[PDB]
Amino acid sequence: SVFAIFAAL
Amino acid sequence: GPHSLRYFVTAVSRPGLGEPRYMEVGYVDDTEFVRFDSDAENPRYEPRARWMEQEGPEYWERETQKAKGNEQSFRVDLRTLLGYYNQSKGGSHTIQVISGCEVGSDGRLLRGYQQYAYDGCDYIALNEDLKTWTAADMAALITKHKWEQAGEAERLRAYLEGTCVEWLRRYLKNGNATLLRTDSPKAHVTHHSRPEDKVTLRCWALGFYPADITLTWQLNGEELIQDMELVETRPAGDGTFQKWASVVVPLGKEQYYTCHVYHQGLPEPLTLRWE
Amino acid sequence: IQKTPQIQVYSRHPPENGKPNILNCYVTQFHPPHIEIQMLKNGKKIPKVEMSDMSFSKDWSFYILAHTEFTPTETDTYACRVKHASMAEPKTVYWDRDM
Ligand code: NI
Ligand code: NI
Ligand code: NI
Repeated sequence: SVFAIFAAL
Repeated sequence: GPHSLRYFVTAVSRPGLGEPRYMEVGYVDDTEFVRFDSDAENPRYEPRARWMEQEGPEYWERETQKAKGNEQSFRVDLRTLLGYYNQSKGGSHTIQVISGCEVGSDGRLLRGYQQYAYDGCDYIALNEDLKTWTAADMAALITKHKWEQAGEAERLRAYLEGTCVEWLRRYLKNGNATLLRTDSPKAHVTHHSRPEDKVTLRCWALGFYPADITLTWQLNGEELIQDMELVETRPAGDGTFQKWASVVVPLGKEQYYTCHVYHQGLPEPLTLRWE
Repeated sequence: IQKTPQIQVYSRHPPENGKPNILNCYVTQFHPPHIEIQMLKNGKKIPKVEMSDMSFSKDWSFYILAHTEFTPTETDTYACRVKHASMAEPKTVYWDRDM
């Protein structure tokens, strides 16, 4: 399971 | 043993050509198991090992959805980072991310991974405390302030300490067959003659797993640091690896040089000379 | 931030004339990711070579493994031609079976 909706830079 | 779950993410802009290329590749103990590629004919998460065809269509539909969402987000990040660095709209740029967890025997979190790069340079990384970030330059400080205000460390912790560990254990169970196996190297020497009566001695290691390996050349105890030409471990493309280490020696003297091969599938190293 | 790609051309299994086998072209240590890679038989483009299996390492440099099916013979030559931004000219590495 990948982290999903990586945080916006 | 001590085992890892790592995702390697890439977004590359291609302005005037199309929309960015987005990729997620997942590794377990540095072995590739899943892949999403936005440039595939029908872009979806796909199994890249045997033991992952054990998951039903809901696993794949759900990981695809996440990849399709992360894709849209990395497009915005590429535009955001142009602004921070005051770069033109016309050039190609890359964001890469390493996202992962590593546990030992306890089955509890040793080390949390979340590190970013922009055009191949360190940008920002979660610290080992799983609370703070380290910025590599001025631009990354802007991301840092944004991420603190939003409590982004915490949401990432929850995944890292929770969901990341629990899917690691599950993936090991499903895949241990192949992941914790041990293919011992088969090793040999080749003699190629070289100008001004010298010979290249090349020590080969073939068909080994895992990738971790050490090759040494020596003359009666002493290990030849300087002289050794050493290629990077390469995949055979069947899940086993190849490597070689070489030295230049004078003709007539080949027989005095010895190669050692250390690997987890050998209680004692292999020893080999020429012929 | 341009990096000179390292090119290795080698066979999956130890080579036997007449015996089907896989030829690998391993290109490493390059950035940016855009790269063109052709595999050649007697200096002629081999068709349908997979230029898809791409990833990168802890140092952020990209690497791709291309592969194609081949039956080695005593006279046939094999090579890998690589074109990167970091290079004025394509670099051709030959398959060397005695290495
Ligand atoms: Ni020999
Ligand atoms: Ni091109
Ligand atoms: Ni194939």
